[PDB]
Amino acid sequence: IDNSLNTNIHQYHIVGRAIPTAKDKNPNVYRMCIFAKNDTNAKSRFWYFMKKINKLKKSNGELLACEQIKERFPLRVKNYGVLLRYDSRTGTHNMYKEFRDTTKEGAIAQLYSEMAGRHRARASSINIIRISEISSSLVRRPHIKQLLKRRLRFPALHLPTLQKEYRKKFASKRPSTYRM
Amino acid sequence: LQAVRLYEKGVILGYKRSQRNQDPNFTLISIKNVNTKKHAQFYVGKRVAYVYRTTKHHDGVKIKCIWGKVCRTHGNSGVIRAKFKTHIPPKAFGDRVRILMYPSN
Amino acid sequence: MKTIVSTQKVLIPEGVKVAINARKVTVSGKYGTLRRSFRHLPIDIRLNKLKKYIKVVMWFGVPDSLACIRTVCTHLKNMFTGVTKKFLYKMRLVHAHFPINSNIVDNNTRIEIRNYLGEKSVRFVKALPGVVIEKSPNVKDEIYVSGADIENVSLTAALIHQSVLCRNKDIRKFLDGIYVSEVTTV
Amino acid sequence: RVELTEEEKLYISKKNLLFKRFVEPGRLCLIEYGPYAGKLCFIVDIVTITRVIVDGAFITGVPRMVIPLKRLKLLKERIKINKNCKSGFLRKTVNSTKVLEEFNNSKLGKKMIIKKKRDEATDFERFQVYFAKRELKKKMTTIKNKKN
Amino acid sequence: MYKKEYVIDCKGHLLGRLASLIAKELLNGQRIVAVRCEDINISGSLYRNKLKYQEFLRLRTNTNPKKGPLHLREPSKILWRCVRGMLPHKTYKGQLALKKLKVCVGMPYPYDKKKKYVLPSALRAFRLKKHRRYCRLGTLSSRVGWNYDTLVKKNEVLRKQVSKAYYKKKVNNLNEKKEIKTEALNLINPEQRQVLENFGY
RNA sequence: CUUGGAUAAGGUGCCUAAAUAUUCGCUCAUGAGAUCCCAUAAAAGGUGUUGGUUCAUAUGAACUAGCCCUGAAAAUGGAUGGCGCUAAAGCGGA
Ligand SMILES: [Mg+2]
Ligand SMILES: [Mg+2]
Ligand SMILES: [Mg+2]
Ligand SMILES: [Mg+2]
Ligand SMILES: [Mg+2]
Ligand SMILES: [Mg+2]
Repeated sequence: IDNSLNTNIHQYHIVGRAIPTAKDKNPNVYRMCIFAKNDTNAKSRFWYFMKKINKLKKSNGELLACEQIKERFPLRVKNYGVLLRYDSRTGTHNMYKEFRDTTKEGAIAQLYSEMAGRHRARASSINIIRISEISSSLVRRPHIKQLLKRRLRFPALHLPTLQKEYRKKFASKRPSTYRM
Repeated sequence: LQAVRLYEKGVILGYKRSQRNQDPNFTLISIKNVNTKKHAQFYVGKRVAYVYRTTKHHDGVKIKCIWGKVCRTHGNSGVIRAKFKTHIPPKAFGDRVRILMYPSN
Repeated sequence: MKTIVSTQKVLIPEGVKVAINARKVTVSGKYGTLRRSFRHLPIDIRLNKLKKYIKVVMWFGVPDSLACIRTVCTHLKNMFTGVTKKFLYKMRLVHAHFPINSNIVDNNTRIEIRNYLGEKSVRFVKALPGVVIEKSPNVKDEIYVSGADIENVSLTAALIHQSVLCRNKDIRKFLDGIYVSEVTTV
Repeated sequence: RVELTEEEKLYISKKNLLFKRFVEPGRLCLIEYGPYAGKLCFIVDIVTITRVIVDGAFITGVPRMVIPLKRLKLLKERIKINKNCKSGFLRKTVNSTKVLEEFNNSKLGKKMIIKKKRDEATDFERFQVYFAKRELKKKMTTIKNKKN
Repeated sequence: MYKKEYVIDCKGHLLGRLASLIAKELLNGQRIVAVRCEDINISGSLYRNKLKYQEFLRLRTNTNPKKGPLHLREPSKILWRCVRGMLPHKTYKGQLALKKLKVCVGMPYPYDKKKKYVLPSALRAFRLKKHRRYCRLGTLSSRVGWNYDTLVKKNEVLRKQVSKAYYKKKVNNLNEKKEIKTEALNLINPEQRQVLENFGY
């Protein structure tokens, strides 16, 4: 409802096969789950992987479905773990990371930001393997363990964030950051 | 205690320009209590008066006025674009104008 | 990563009066009063007078910042020890051929050093505020420097040592000087 | 156990800590930036260090939603709510505790309400206020004159 | 910016942020008077900023140093120069804008009895994280030959004493007026009292 | 040759029209950094700090790559275009 807070990532489910021939008249069928900005990009990634892994090119194949999976409990908090593969300036590596969110694409949005911030890796050099959900007894990264104690409390130490019309330039008393 | 006001105060900034070009058909105005784009839209039809003084008498008097209109906003902070009947001279770029309230709604 | 909470607890000894208001500390005892300020590192500290134990706690912090908690705790322990039992640094002055002569003046301040490697000149050092210089009653060539503040006493002990450094000879063979030989309490 | 005497007791109620107003299920949180600005809510859940789930039951005009923590202003009041409550139980609790109406009696709530009242005044009402002040001035100035 | 004059005290403000907000006000047309310029802050270590001033000191017209960069070193003339570099001071209009700024060290008479304003969008407390290093302008300018840091401090002590006495008398006056106000509310017709109470006056 | 509307390339701290906008990470430099052509920098190093992989009962290791640092010396006084900027007005994203 507030568009200043939205990401543009959604999840899709695509099914496709090869055009039947005489040497092969009932070919294999394939499915994937892709995160993208819209359905057209999801189809583009699907055909890219069809070519890289199997011997399918879009020109001699056909598409069977495009679904756009939605999420079931968008206000319950889950734990997620992600498996990656990306290219550096001098080689290629693969990684495992963990996030906390209320949606899978919400976690993928965080992942792209973090991989850009920490390693200067562009979206064009990242392949995503196997997003899933993980139980709280099998979490590994310390920064997620901190968030699942019994009675979690802490003070709020951030500076104020105010509307533009109350953001006045000549004050008459210098303000305070304490705010108890 | 006399001479009621009935207008909001304003200050005339320069022309509508870019870096290195001028376009003097429009002029930019600042309104005193208005500092968001959405509050500037409130004034988008009112008449604008620019009053100044001379040294000789012209029609018995030493005051004359140039009339204008409020046409649109200028983006995120409450500046407005105004159009006048003649072009405002450049020797006025910090002077005072009256944003009237005549065409009342 | 940022940790949520972090704490450490420091007991208070018997004959000590403590006060902390805005990260500013004062402690008192038999041998004087010590002041110290800590308004350069983000902490909120908590003093329980009914029992012992000042406590230091830091909210969201990184490894670089989290390393300052034990530092403050050790400083607090040091100034507790200071007011009840004074610090003591013992020093020995050593020579090969020319004996060194010391003389203490001005109410047990301001030692005077003569005949270092046979020089006919005179060298002076002046004690930091709250320090006293006096010579041992037991052994031949020892000095006592002492009193209530580890920082000032150690700095006086180092100032005396830097005053008789040897110029351009081989310092592995020419070993004359004044050296710190024991750190203890009174 | 052995319990705590009155001595220790009030002594606990005398340590005024530097930090009050923790984030937890039940805090009040006036909202400061965004489309829901100037409204009240409650923390029901925290996602990360920076993100929080916030909910103002159907009493206030805010739905259940995720929000960046830096847009909020913690208040003095807290309700003691349960493990994983939903909006329905929260409405019952806030109704039976009377917390919103005693925020209205505090220093900030009174001035917020008075500002609201002042904003929808009419022209005749503004004249009435001006007239009342003009009347009060005369009594001020006669009492002051009688004093000296 | 619809006032005859604004008085700012610069204690606790960052030099660049404050200088950028003064210059636009001057260009739009507004007299500005800045006081206590010796308390301005900068956002590096003191040694690092002294190195920068040393670099500024060694550039001069080779053939005749009477011309060329003039190395002003009073803490208020430094703010004057930093503001001058954010204006088009080589046109007539931009030279008019520069003449509308007045800078002082300490707080001389006409302004010790005025109202001072601050700019929160440039305060050190709100802009600079607490483990970063910063310096004070008066110390830096004394390190490069200004020589009046002690005298202004001595003057400010007396100014603050006089201000304290003034504040005492003012608080007494407000109390003595509040009691008169609360007594006179009972001498008014009920309608005026009710309308005053409804709007919280 | 003109009147009005809405853009491209590129920009929105001041010079200078338009964000001291919002939302995530990283970085402290006693010669920081700041985007085509474009106006120089390497081998070799770091017990600076941040992520990741593989071995050994909660410590010891070995590797890997982001920002920062050493390597880094010229002649009139000078140049991210200037001021300046470190809860960025820097670098990678939305
Ligand atoms: Mg030699
Ligand atoms: Mg046109
Ligand atoms: Mg502008
Ligand atoms: Mg080893
Ligand atoms: Mg440039
Ligand atoms: Mg710029």
